[PDB]
Amino acid sequence: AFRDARGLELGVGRHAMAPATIAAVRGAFEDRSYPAVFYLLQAAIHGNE
Amino acid sequence: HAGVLLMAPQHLDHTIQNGEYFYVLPVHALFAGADHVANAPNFPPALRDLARHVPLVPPALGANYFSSIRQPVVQHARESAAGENALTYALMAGYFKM
Amino acid sequence: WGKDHQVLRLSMENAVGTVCHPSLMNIDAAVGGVNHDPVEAANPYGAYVAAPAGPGADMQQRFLNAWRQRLAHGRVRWVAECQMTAEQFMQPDNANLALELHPAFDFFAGVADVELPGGEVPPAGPGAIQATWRVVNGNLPLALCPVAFRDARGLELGVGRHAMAPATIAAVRGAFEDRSYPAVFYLLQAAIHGNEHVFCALARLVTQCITSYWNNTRCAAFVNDYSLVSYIVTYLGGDLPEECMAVYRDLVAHVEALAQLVDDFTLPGPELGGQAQAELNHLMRDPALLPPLVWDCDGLMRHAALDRHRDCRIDAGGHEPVYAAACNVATADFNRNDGRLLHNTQARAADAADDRPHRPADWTVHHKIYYYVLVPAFSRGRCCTAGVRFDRVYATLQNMVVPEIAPGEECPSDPVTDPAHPLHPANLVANTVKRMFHNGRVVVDGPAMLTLQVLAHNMAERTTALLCSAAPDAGANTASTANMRIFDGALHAGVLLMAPQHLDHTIQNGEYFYVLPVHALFAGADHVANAPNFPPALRDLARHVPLVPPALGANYFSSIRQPVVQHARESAAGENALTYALMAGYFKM
Amino acid sequence: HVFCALARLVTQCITSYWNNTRCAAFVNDYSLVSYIVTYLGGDLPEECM
Amino acid sequence: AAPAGPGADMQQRFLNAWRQRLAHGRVRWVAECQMTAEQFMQPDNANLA
Amino acid sequence: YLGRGAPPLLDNAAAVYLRNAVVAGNRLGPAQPLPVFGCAQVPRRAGMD
Amino acid sequence: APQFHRPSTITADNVRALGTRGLVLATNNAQFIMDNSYPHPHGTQGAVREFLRGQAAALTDLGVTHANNTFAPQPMFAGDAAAEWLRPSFGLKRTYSPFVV
Amino acid sequence: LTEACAAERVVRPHQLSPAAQTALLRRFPALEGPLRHPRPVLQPFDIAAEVAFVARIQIACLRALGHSIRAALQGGPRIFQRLRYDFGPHQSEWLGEVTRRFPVLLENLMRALEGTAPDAFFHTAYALAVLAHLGGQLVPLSDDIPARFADSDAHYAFDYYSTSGDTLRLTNRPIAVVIDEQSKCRFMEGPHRVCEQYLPGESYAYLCLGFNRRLCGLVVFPGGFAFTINTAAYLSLADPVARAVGLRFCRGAA
Amino acid sequence: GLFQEAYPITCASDPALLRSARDGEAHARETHFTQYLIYDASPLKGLSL
Amino acid sequence: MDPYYPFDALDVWEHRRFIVADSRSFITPEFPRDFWMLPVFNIPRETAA
Amino acid sequence: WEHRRFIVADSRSFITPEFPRDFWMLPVFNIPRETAA
Repeated sequence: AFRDARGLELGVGRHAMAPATIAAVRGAFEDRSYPAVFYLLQAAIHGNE
Repeated sequence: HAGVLLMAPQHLDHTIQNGEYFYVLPVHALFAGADHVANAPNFPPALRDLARHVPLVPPALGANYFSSIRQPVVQHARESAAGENALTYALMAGYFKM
Repeated sequence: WGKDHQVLRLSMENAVGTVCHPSLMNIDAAVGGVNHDPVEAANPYGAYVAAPAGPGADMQQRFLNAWRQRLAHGRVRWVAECQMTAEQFMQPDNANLALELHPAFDFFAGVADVELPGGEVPPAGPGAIQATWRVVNGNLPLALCPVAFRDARGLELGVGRHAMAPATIAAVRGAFEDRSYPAVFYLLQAAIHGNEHVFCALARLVTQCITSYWNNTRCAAFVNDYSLVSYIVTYLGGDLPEECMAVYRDLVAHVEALAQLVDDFTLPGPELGGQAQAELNHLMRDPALLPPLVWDCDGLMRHAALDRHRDCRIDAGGHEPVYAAACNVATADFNRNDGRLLHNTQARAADAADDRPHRPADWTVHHKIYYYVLVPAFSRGRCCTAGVRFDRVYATLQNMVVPEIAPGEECPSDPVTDPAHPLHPANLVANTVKRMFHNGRVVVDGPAMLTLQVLAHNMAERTTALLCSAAPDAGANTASTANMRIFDGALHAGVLLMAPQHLDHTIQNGEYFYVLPVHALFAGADHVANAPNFPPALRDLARHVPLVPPALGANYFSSIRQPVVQHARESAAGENALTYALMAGYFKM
Repeated sequence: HVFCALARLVTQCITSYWNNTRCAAFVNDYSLVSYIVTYLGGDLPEECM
Repeated sequence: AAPAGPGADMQQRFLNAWRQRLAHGRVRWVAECQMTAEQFMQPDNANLA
Repeated sequence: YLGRGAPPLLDNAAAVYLRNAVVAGNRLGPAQPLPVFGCAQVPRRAGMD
Repeated sequence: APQFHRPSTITADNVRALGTRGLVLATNNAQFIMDNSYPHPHGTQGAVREFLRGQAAALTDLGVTHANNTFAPQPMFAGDAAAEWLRPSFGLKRTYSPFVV
Repeated sequence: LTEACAAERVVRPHQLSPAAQTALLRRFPALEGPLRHPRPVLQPFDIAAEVAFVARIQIACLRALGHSIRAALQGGPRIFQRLRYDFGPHQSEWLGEVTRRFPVLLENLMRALEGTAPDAFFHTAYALAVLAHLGGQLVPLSDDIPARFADSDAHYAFDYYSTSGDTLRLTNRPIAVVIDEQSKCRFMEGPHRVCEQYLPGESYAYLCLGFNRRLCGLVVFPGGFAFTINTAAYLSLADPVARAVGLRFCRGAA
Repeated sequence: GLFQEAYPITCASDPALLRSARDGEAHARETHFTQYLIYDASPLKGLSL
Repeated sequence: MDPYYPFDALDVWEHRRFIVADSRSFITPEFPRDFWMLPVFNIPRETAA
Repeated sequence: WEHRRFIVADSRSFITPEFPRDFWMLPVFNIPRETAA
C-alpha cells in the first residue's frame, strides 16, 4: 500500500486514463480466445512503417 | 531482437500446436506467463508447482540479481489491489536511481 | 501493555509452537476411554459406508427399501443446524455434547465391527464410538463457527482480487434456476460427453443453441460442465455479441481468480510423501479427491497412483480398475457392469490415450473449483446429479426430423414460417429431438446433418459409481491415524441436473436419468423426493436430511460433511462472498 | 392436460395483454401460473416471463 | 550463463540442464509472503544477516 | 517440541521438515535436540532487560 | 420390416435400411402391448444394443442424402495434416454454416 | 519331467507313457511318490496341490458340521434351556420374534461358514478346537488355546456371529467361556474389539457357538436356549490324511 | 490454586482501540465491528502498573 | 408366538450388600422391535461354480 | 435398592421353532464330498 500510497500523491494533476479504456485493454489481455492472426501481422509489420 | 509480446497463454487449444510458430523463451521475470511455461509440450511434470510462483528464465538471458529490475517490482504488479491508474504511477515511481 | 508504558503484540503466528506439534493427531486414549459403557443402535444412516452392489440404475430402490426401517426410527447425530450457539454449551438438548472432543476429529455412534466397504444392511444392535477425521476447517458445526463468521472471512479476502461482475451472475442464476429449460441442453451435453473432437464437430449446434436461448431468457445455456464451458471459451468465442460472451469469459476468469488464492498463501518447501506443498495445504490441490463428473480417466490415473491410495473399489463386477483408450459404437456396451472408465474426451481420438493424458494438472482442479464451489454458490441446496441411460439417450439424440432440401432451395432459418425447417409444426411429431428443439425454443437448422456422422463416431456406455478410498496424507499420518478412511464417491459418465423439473410429464420422472445423489452437495430436495415409485413416509426426512445413498459415501467418511452444506443453503451474502467463503472453508487441518 | 391442448391460446392471450398493459394475465390461479412457468417458457418475451 | 546455441531451444535445453538443483532447495528471493516483524525477528529470516 | 510426548508422523520425511520449521529460532528453542534422558537445555540469550 | 412389439426381430440391417425420418413415426404408432413369447438371444438388454447400432450406422445414410449440402470436413484440431516440417497443422473451428446452394 | 513331457507333448504327467514314466524313474528315483501312489494326501503334479490340501479340510468339516446340525435337529426338538437368564415382563415379546426369526439363521450361519475363505477360517474357534482334538487323537499353532483348555471338557471356546442385519462374524478372538439341568457361565483369565465383553447367549443380536477338546460343541441362543451337538460322531478325518494336517498346524511346546 | 481462577487484564485487538484504556473504563470502547476490548478486572486494577 | 414358561411371576426385593448365591439378568433393547431387522444373507451375483 | 420383575429360572421354559420341511434340503445341509468351490 505504501508503494501505492505515493502514487496517490502523484495521481493528481496528471493524465488519468478513461474508464472505458481500462476494461477494454484488460479484457483483451485476458482474452483466451484472442485470434492469432494478429500475432503474425505484428511480426509482418515488424516495425516497418 | 525480433520478438513479440504474447498476452494470453493459450494452452487450452490444440489448433495451432502449442508453440508452433512461436517458441516461448522468457526474457525476464516481468514476462513469464504461468501457463506459457508450465504448459509447453516438453515440460518436466516434476517441476509444476515450483514453476507457478517462480519466473523460470535460463541464465543466458539474465538472472534475478544482475537484472536492472529485481523481483520486488514484479511482485508489486501482480499483487497490489489498486486500479491501473494509481498502479501506473505507483510502479512508475519505481524507477528512480540510487 | 508490558512492564512499562510499552505496547506488545500477540498474533496467531504466535500460535506456531503449540498447534503444530504432532500431538494434534494423538487420539489413541480418547477412543479407548470413551469405548466402555457402550451406546445403543443409533440407526446408522450417515455412520456407515455401503459397498456398491449391482448397476447404478436401480441402486436407489435398493437403498430406499433397505433404509425404509431405521430412517424413521430416530434422528441423525446432527440436529445442530436448528440449534443456536450456546444451546450446545448447555447441559440439556445436546446428548452429543459429551461426543464433541477434538477440534480435528469426531466421535459419533457408528457400526460395531463390520468392515466398511462391504454389505448393505448393517446389523443394528450394539454400537461403536470411534473416529473419523475432520478434513478441512468448515466441518466444525455451525454453533461453533457462526454463519456470519464465514462471510466475515470471505468478504475480506474478496478485496484485492478478481471477482465476477454483479450483472452477469443474474444471467447465470436465472439459467441455473430456470424451470422451463430446453431438455436438449441436458441431452446435447451427454452427446459431447466432454469429447473435444465431438465438440468441434458440432460447433454450429453449440453456436445457435446459446444464440437462441439468450433471446428467450437473458441467460447462459449449457452451464453445468466446466469442460463444456471451457470449450465454449476457446473454440467458439468469435461469433457472438460480447454481452453474451462476457458471461463465460468472466466465469473462467473468476475460476482463474479463485484458483490462485491458494498459492499466495503458500511457502516454498520441499516435495513431500509424493504430494506437493499445495496438496498438503488446501483440499483442491490433492488429486486423491476427484470431481463428481469425470468424463476422461485423468483423475484415477492421478488418484489411484498415490501413496495415500487404498483400493478404489468400483463394485458392479470387478473391484479394481482397468481402462479404455478410445470408445465408439461397438465399445460403448450401453449396459455393462465391469468398471472400465472411458478416456474418450480429447481432441485427438487418432492419437488416443489410455495411460498418457492430454490435460494440464490444474484441469481437474478447475473442475473441482467449478463443481464443488461455484454450483453450491448458486444451488442454495437445489441441484442434484443424474445417472445416464445412454441407451435411452443415444436413441433420441439421433432422432430428428430434418427434411431434404429442394434442388435450388434456401437454407432453413426460422421454425414457424419456413416449411423446410426442422422445427416447423409440419416437422413436429412427438418423440423426436427437433420436437425437443421445440419444447424449449432453440433455433437449430438444416445443417444439423454434420452432427450425426460424429454422433455415430463416439459414444459412452452408461455411468458407474466409482468409490475411491484413501489414507490420511503425509503430514497427518501418525501411528493412531494410520487406519483412518476417507470415502470419495463419484460417477464417471454422469450429468448434473440443475433444475429438478418433475411437475411436468415431458421427460417422465427418471427416464433418461436416475437421480443418484453422489454427495450431500448434490442432494435433491426436489429430485430425490420426487423419484420413481416411492415411499411417502420419508417425506419428513426428504425436506431436510440430504439423502445420500450409502454406496456413494457417508456423512462422516468424506471430505465434505453436513456443516458446510447447510452453509451453502444459508446466508444470503453475495456470490463473490460464498465463492471465497466455501474456499476458505476448504483449508486442511 | 387441457393446458397444453390450448397452450398456444394461453401464449397469445398473455403477450397481447402484455402489449396493452404492463400486467400479468393469469395470476388468479396458481395452478395456471405453475403451468406457464413450466410449459410456455420459450414463447414469451423475458420482460413478462 | 553465456548465450549458447540458437534461440529456439535454449530454454528447452535449460529445463533439462537445471532440473536437478533448482528443485533441491527453495531459492532465497521467494520471501514475498514474509511480512514485517516476521522478518526482523531472528527465526523465519535466516537471511537476516 | 521441547519435550518428547507423542508418536511422531509416520511420514518421516514430513516431520523432520516440520522439526526445524517450528524450532528455527525460538527463544525457547533448543539447539542439538533431545537425547534419551535429560532436559532440552533452553539456550541463553546474551542479555535480558 | 421389423415388428416393434416383438424384441426378436430387431437387427442392424433392418434399422439401418430405415431412415430416421421414418423412425419417428414407427415408434409412436406401434402396439402398446408388449409380447413375451419370443425372447431375444442377446437378452432384452442386448436387443436395445442391437437397436442402437441400427440407428448409429444409419446416420451415415441420413448424411449421404445430404451430401450436396455441407462442405468438406476441415481438420478441427492440430496434428491432422501431412506436411509438418515447415508449417504447422491447423485446427479449424467449425463454427461456420455448412450449406451449399 | 518338463522335456519328457514337452518333447512328448504330455500336458499332464499322469498322461505320461508307461515307458516314459519308468525311464524317468530309472533316472531320478524320488519321483515314485508323485507317480505311483494310490491316494497321496497331497495331490501329485498341481500348482495348488498345497491349496487343494487345505480346501478339502474346509469341505470335510462343513459336512461334519452340516450332517451334525441335522442330527440334534432331526425332528421337532425339545431344547428347553441350558443357561440362567431371567426376564422382565415385556422382554418375552422379544423372543416372540425369535420364534419367527429362527430358521433363517441356521442356513446363513452355514452360508457364512461357506462364505469365509478357508485361510480366514483357520483363525476361528472351530478350526482350532478340532486341532486341539486332532492333537488328542500336540499344541496347535498361535497358542490361542489357554493353559486350562486341556484340563476338563467344561472349558469350551466360542465364536460370535451377528444375529440381525447381516449374519456376520463379530470376533477376532476365540472367547473361551467356562461352563458349569442348569449351569451358569464363567470367563477365563486374561487391541480392543466391541463384542468381546459379554457372556455367551447373554443378550440379543448375538449368536454364540462354542467347541471343546471333546469336540462336542454348543450353539447358544439368547435366553438359555442351547443344546449340545455330537460332532464327534460326524468328524471323519483319516489319520494318515490328518497327520500331514496336524504337523503343519501344530507347534512343539518346549 | 485455591480459587481455580484467572484474572484478565487490560487488553484489546487494536492499538487504535487500546488508546481508550488511559482514561479508565468510564468511556472505554468495548466493541467496534469485530474489535473487542476487555478492561482490567483483577486485584491489579487501578494500581501503579 | 410366545415361548413357553413353567412359572408365572415373583417380586423380590434385592438388597445391594445382601446378594448371596448370585444370579444374572437378560438384556433387551430400548428401540421398538420393528428396527431389529431380519437376518439377511443374499446370494451374491457370482457363484463358485 | 432396585425394582424390577422376576421369574424363577427353570429348565421347563421352551421357545418353539417351526420348519418349512425343505430346510434340510438346502445346498449346505447336503454337501457332496467335493465342491465346485
